Order: sequence, then structure tokens, then C-alpha cells
Amino acid sequence: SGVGHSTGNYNNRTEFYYHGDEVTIVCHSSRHIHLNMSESEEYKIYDTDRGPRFPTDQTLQGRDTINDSYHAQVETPWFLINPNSWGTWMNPADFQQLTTTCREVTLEHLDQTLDNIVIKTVSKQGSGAEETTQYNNDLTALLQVALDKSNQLPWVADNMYLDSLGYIPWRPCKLKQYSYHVNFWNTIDIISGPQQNQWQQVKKEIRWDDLQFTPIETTTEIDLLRTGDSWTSGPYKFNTKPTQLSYHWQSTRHTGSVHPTDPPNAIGQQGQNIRDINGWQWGDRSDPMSAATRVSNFHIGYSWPEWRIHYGSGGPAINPGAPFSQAPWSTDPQVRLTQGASEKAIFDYNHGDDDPAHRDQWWQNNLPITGQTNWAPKNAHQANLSSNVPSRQEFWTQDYHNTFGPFTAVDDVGIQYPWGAIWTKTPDTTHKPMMSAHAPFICKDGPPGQLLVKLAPNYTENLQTDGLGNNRIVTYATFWWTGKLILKGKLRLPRQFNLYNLPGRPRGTEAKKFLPNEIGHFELPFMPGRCMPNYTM
Amino acid sequence: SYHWQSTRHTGSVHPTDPPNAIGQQGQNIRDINGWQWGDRSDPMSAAT
Amino acid sequence: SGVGHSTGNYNNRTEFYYHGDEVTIVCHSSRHIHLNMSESEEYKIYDTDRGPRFPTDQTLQGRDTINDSYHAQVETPWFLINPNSWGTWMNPADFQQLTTTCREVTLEHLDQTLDNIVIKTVSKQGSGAEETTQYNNDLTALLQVALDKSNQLPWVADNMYLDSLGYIPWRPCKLKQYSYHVNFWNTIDIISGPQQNQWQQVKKEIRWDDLQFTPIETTTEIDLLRTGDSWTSGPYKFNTKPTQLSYHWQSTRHTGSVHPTDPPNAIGQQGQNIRDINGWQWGDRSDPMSAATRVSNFHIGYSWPEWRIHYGSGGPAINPGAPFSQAPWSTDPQVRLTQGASEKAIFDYNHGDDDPAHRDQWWQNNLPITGQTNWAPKNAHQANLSSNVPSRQEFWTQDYHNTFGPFTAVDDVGIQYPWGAIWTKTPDTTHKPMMSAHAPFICKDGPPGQLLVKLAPNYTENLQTDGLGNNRIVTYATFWWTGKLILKGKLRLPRQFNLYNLPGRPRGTEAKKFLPNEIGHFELPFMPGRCMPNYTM
Repeated sequence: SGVGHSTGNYNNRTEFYYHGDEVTIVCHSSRHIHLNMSESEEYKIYDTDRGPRFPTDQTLQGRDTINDSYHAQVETPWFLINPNSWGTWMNPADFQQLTTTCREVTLEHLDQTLDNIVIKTVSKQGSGAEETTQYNNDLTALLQVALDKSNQLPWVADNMYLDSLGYIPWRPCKLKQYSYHVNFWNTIDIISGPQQNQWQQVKKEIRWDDLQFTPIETTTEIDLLRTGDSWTSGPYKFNTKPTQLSYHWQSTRHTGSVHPTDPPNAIGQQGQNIRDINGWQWGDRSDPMSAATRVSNFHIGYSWPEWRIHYGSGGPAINPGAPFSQAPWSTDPQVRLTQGASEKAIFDYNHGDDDPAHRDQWWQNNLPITGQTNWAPKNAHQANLSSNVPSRQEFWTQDYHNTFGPFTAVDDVGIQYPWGAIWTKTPDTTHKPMMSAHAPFICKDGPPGQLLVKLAPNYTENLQTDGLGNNRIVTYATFWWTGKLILKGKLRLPRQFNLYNLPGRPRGTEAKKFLPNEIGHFELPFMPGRCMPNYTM
Repeated sequence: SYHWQSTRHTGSVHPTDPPNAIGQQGQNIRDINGWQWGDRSDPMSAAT
Repeated sequence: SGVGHSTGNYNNRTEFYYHGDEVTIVCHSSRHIHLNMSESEEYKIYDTDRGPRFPTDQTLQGRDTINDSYHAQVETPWFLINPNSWGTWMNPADFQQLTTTCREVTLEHLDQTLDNIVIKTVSKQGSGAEETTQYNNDLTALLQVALDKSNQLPWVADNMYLDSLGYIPWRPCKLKQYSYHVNFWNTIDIISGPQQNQWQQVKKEIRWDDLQFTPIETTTEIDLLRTGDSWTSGPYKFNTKPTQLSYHWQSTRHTGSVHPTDPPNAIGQQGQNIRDINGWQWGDRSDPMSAATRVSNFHIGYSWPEWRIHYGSGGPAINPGAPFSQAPWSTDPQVRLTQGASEKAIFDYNHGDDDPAHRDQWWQNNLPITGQTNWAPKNAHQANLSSNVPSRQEFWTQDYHNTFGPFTAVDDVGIQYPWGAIWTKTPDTTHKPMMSAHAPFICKDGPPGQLLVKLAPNYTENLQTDGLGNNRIVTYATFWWTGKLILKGKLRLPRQFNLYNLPGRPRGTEAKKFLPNEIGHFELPFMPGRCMPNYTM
């Protein structure tokens, strides 16, 4: 160990281990991280402009207020390394092998290191027309590393805004600066004014008297690393429940016993429903025995006031509703039906876009998941269910009610390969949430890590001189991050006679994408992660 | 203890470049690569 | 260990340990110190100008002479590191947790280190219009460290002038140069001249024939440190008596048995003092039995010729008197009554001022402490205490006497959080002082430390060439100081039925101060350190 010895090797690959029903996935990952001298060396607390596209006038009468970026934050001078994403860990072929051969999968445990620290200082030379730059490495400079295993810091580490290590192994990764929210009141009234067509800002402010500011320095112990030094996090063990890798097509009309039918005679005929049968029903039902009114033990899916905007303290937010496909109600392709709690992923060059300085999009609409599909407008309710058919009164078509209840069974989205976050923080409240709208894994104990790195400052000869001067020496670092997280799957075996339709690239896509270009530009394919049909019950 | 965070206070923070002096406001970045809900591209916003 | 290995980690946080009545506070602290090449490499002995605002004329007839900065010193080329202050060790929230949960606290022991030495040499380049500077680190340069555990050096390490490590953890700290007084005679006569309205300098000189000059080199052993080297002080154990964390509101009128009173009948009425009672008194007292003349065993507080100016050898000084609040005599707010032995703390950006190049102020007036309050002018004495009331003669209103005596009980100021010094040197004299005017802890044995660092000189090719040249190479260093001192407290439990009024920010202050700004500027709050009422007896 010393200046001239490399501290750790590069390993990025995954290998699978099959024994019996168990399959162990050990996915290594390694990244080359480029770190810049922190912008300012101090903690800052400030709020922001309202945002882009927020209305200045009432012409659209408050509907634009759904575009609100206003927030108040504290930005630390620390940079966040998180490996929370699928595709940081696995390339497309190895996620395919996972998704075909595994029925469900868990997180086993995580381990990660930092090493091969290199710190350089740029030195300008010349008159500025020549402007010769020189890159000298400072052997005694420090890089300082904070990891909170106690989760004392605000968590704020997930892919929303996609701050994560790059997906393809051979490109350099660039960190984003750590920051978290402080309490503020953004409340907006969209009912304001006569006729209730006006929107108004009720109270928009940063609340100071109740506020909590936690620096990295007082919270956790910080390791200081020279060039020959390395850092290891130690083991982190998950405890979470598995996620299903198969999608459910059954609604409550597909689930139960089948309506009595006599078979068709020849290839042209249709099945024929038996008129008089002895089964259970709901209301007074006798003459009209029908599979719609068959009593069932459970119901699959629930209605929601789809795209509910919350308008809580802190701003307008959105309350997801259940994921499902609009494909049954899809009809014409031109129009795009978002109502299935669909999600859209913007992404950049390092995150799997082919073109630099442009951002490709995806928008998963969850087409495979059906039978959970409930579009709120389509539903109805009646006063009475009887052998008689109600009148125009007693029948209500467009309520938009929340029908979630004790009888409902639903599915989470599952893992969304390239851009989806792996895990999440469990909010500590009475009645923890039942399931997550995005991240497939909930951490019952604290989530892993939240690793923070800052480049210690290099000050010039004179300190706090100010006077239109710069305080410290321009510096940057490059170091190598390596980690492995282990997965436990359960072997998938054929449950059907006919051929399955196996995982692969999305339907509209060709294979010339997803492969390197003449320049080396390529896109990573979306993989559903809930990839195959399975009987719900 | 009481919880002050809504779902707008909870998660990752919208990308912002800092203010320069004591009078200025933070400035929200126009073009960012994050997740959204419906088809959202041009209007990347912390609400959605 | 070597050039490319960091010698020690950054830890700045405190953690508390509660077992039974004992509470152990272990407060770590770590600082990044910026060290400049010493101004001159030699010891200098000189005296100074009289000072700013000292009178050149007798217009104010000697009253300005209270402004006297004149002194004679010897400045060593050494820089002093002292962690003697509250707020070097603790942030506001952790001093609050100390102050609420602890009844009293002691110093247990101190330990401190230096490591991650970085020494650079600045090299100018170009014609001076371009003036390109280059920062090269000299791997073989030395930083030399002296610590006297024997206290052979003049102590001179306390916060008066606030030479101490910065309070907030993430800013760099800059050392002040070590120096100490040599004997001189400043004596000033304010009684001079006919009518005794003239001030005159009796004898102002540096006394050479009796003088003592102690260098650092001959006094103590000096450690020399390259980059890969580190330094540890070893353990230092305090022996001192505890300090109360609660304030006493009782005077001698609040202390004893209560004057017999029959209760009031309804919500409007006042208590009624019994006319004829059998108690003790002082002089001949019979008909006028009164709580004022009740004999008591002790007396609380003492009078003093408040703001006594000493005018000893070496200059006019000031002899403190006892700390107390002027709030009972406060009346109108506009006027500011200083007479309670109040103290004022100037402070700078690194010491908790928000604005750079400006110095915020505080002035603790000790408002909570009452019942010790004695304003000298207000008092009086009589010839006889009898049932009769004396005449205009025999009664003397404005004496200003010192009433300290064998019967008096008093309080020290206590700990003053941001700017107050933790400990102090015990002057070695017959009859050591009873209690300290500022620092809460007296060191019965020697005080800790007094750590001194100098940056060893880097000489150019030719030595002692002089001739309008510079002797040595421009150099500076940055290194990391870490230390922990442990405290032993005693658990505080409720002694009352009603709610206490718990520690927090000062009354006039809001919470937008004390929190980082958009630039990151914030102020640390004053905390009283004697925070809650308690029965004196």
C-alpha cells in the first residue's frame, strides 16, 4: 500500500447460481466517478422561483397550477453516490436471464467500496491568449467520505430526477449535489374568487421558527482519504418482501367458477350460456342469472379519482391510484390514455439515451397488466340489484369514487428495468403504507447507505482575503466505486402447455437501437420486470 | 414528535441552481431527466 | 503510513450517556487549520502606543484614561491552538440537550491530536502583469509542534480577545500568534495637579533590569512533523469543582421563614401581615416586627464600588464585583444599566457573526440572576436599629462600600455558551482566589495544554544575504486538529409542579437568525448556561 499501488480491482459482471428452486444472483458493478471541487464550502438555505410554466394570470383559471416547482431546500456541499436503480447493477442481457428464470426475487444484501483515489489541481499558465493549462496531481490532498448507517440524515436518495450511477459500465459517472427540503408552506387556492374560477396563493413562505437543519459534519463520522487509501462500507443486509416477476391478467370476471355453458358443436358456433342455473347472486336475482352479478369472495382492482391533485401544505401534489393497462379501453392508437397510473421516464446520455445534449423518453403504460384495470368514469352504481332493471333514476354513471376497500386485491408496478429505483425509505408514521407506487422493495428497517463524498478544500496562501478574489485552489478528483448486491430468486418453471412469450425488447423497437453506433451511442431497452402471465388465483 | 413533511417535502429535491447573493431566489432548472407521471416532458415539475 | 495515507479521520459530534443520576457527555471536535509562514523568525520584545481613545489633553480630566491599551510584550514566532471555549466543542442543539438534562457538570478529561499535515510553497511566475502563481507542496518540509504539559510557559490562553478555534465545524480556522507580557510600569496619576483635576503619567516604562524572557525552544521539547506524521497530546485529566446549571432567584428576603400572614378571603384581597408576633429581630425591635429586620443566618450578595478602576502597576484595570441582574431596578428599557457586573462579547465571522468584515455584539446582562442583586447606591446604613426611626442624621444613603464578608453567599456567572472560556489558570499566590469572574472552571493543578505550532522555515539558496532581499521561501500549511473532552453531569429532574420554562434562543431573537442564509451566513445563539430557577436554600 502506498502512492504507487492500486487499491482495488475493477469488477463489473453478474453471475447466477441455480440450486433447486433457489437462484442466487450476485451482480457486481464498478464505476469511474469524476468529482469536482464543491461549488461553495458552506450550507445554504433558500427557496426557489415558482417554476417553469406556472401561470402568472387566471386565463387558464388555475389549471396550470399543477405545474409547480416551488420548494425550499438546504444544499450541503456534499455529493451523493447512490446505486439505487436497476441497470446500475445489470446489463440488458443479464436482466433478461433474471426475468426469464426467476418467478420472484428478493434483495439479499449490499456491499460497496471506494478506491484508487486520484486528486489533481489545474494550474493556468500564460497570458490568457495562449492559456496553457497544466494538470498536476496533489498527492497529499484529501477526499472525505461520509456514510450514515444510522439513517440520521434526510434520505432523499431515490431515482426521481434520476440521480444515480450511470447504466453502461465504461462511461464516467458524475455526481449530483446532496440537498433536502426544509418545511415551507406553498398552499394554493384554486377555488378562490367569485364563481370560484380564480386561483390564488394562500400562504407561500419558508417557515423558519419551526425548521430543522442537520449538517453532515455533526451527524456522522467522516473518513479522510489520501491517494493510497480506500474505503469499504461493510455489509448491509436487507429485510424486505419479494416482488412477483409475472403479471396478472385476471379480473374478477376471470377469477372464479365459470358460468355454465354448453359447448359448441362445430368450428363456427359460439358457446351457449345456460338459462336456468342454481348459483349464488347478490341482490334478488333469479331469472337473470349472470356472471356479472355472481357473488365472489374478493374484488380485483379499485377505482380512484384518477390523477387526483392533492394541494397539500408544501404544494400541489398528485395521489397515484392503482397501476393498470388502458389497453382494453385503448381503441384508436392516436390518443394516449394515461389513466392507468402510468409513469414516464426522461433520461440522459449516461442513463441510456443515445444522443448527447438531448433527452429520450419512454412512458411505460403497463400494457401487460389487465384485470386490475378500472377506469373510474366507466363504472356505475345502482340503488337495488333485483330481477328488475332500474330506471333512469337510481343509476349513476360518472361518480369517480375511490372503491378501495377490505375486499380488494391489487398489484404494485414491479421492477422497471433501466430507470426504476430498487428500494425505498419507509416513512415512520402510524400505519406505514401497504405498498409502494414505484420502488418495488420497501425497507422495513432503515434503507442502505446514502453515501456522501466531498472533496476537501485546498486553500491558497491567504485565507478569507475576499476582495474579488478566489479563496481556494481549483481541484478535482477521480475515483472508482465498486459494489455488489446479492439477490435471491425462485426458479420459474412452465405452468402451461403452450409456448410462453418470453422477455425481450419492447414491441415497437428494433434491435439496431440498443446496440452501439458508429460513434458508440446506444440506448438501453426498457424491460417490464413483470414479464409473463400468471394465474392470480 | 410531529411530522411536518408532506409528499412535496419528502423526496428528492427538484434540481435548482443556487442564488448568487442575499437577495436572489433559487432558480429551477428547466430541462431535467427525471421521472414523472403521465406524458410529461417539457413541464418537468416537482408537483408531478 | 506514508505520503499517500491519511493519518486521521474527521469526527465532530457529541453523544450523551445516561445512567442513573450520572450523564456522560463526550464531545468530539475537529477543525481544519490554515497556517502561514511565521512573520519573523525571531523573538521580539517591545512596548506599544498608549492606545485608541486615550486622552492627549485634560479636557475630560483623566476620565478617558480608563481607555488604556499600553503594554509591553514579547512576541514569539509561534501560533497558539487553544480549544478553550464553549462552542468550539458543542453546537447549539447539543448545548441545549446538556443544559436541560443536567443539573450541574464537571470537566472529566481532554485529549487532542494533529494530523493530515499539508505544506505548500507558493511560486510566482511571469512578468508581474500576468503574475501567474503556482502552488507546489513540499513533501519534505516540516511543521513543528510544542506542547508544555509542565506549564512552564506563561499561560495567556483564554478567550479574552477570543483567540480560539472557530465555532462552526465546516469553516477553516486561523491561528493567532503567541505572545505574553513582560513587566512594565504604566502607573497613571488621576489626582495630579492643583484641584486634583489633572491626570499625569507617573512612570511609563518597560523594566529591563528585572525581566524574564522564556523561549519555546529552551522550555519544552519540540516535535517535528513531515506530511505522513501525526501528533497526539496524550490524556489530560482535570480536577475541578462542578458548576451549577441553574440560576438562583432568592435574595435574603426570599430565603428564610415567612412573615406570619393571615390568608386573603377572596380573589381580590391581599394577604395581611400579623401585627404582633414573637420572632427574633436585630436591634431593639418590638412594636415594629418586620421581615426586613428579621435576623437571618446568612446574607446573599454583596455591594461593591461598582466599576472600580484599579490603577495598579501596569495600568488602569477594573475590579469586577459580583454578577447580578439589573432587571429589578430596570424600569425604562431605553437606558442600559451595566452595573450588575455585566459582560459584553464582541465576535467575528468564524466565531458566530453572520456578516463578514463586521463584528456583531451581545452583552450578557445576566437577567435571570436576581436576589444576588445589590446596587451600591441604593443601600443605606443607620447608627442604631431600634423601635424608633432615626433622624436625618444617623442615616447615610450613598456610601458605595464593599459589603463582602464572612456571612455572604454569592454565585459565579456560570458558563456562557458561544464565547465563554471553559477553564482557567489558578494564579499561584498565598490565598488563591475563591471563585472566578468569568471562566466557570478553575484548574487546581495546572491547566491543560497550551499547544503551540510553528511552520519551520524554508530558506533559499543563500542565507543571511540581506540587502533588500527575502531570506526564506514563502510557505504555508494546512492541518487537521481533533480533540475530545468528556464531561460528567448530574441528571436534572423536576422539582416543581408547574411547567418549567426550558432553554432556548434569547427572547428578543427570532429563529431566522441562527440558521444559514442564502449565502450560508448565520449567527450562533447565546445560551445562558445557568438556565433554570432553583431554590438557593
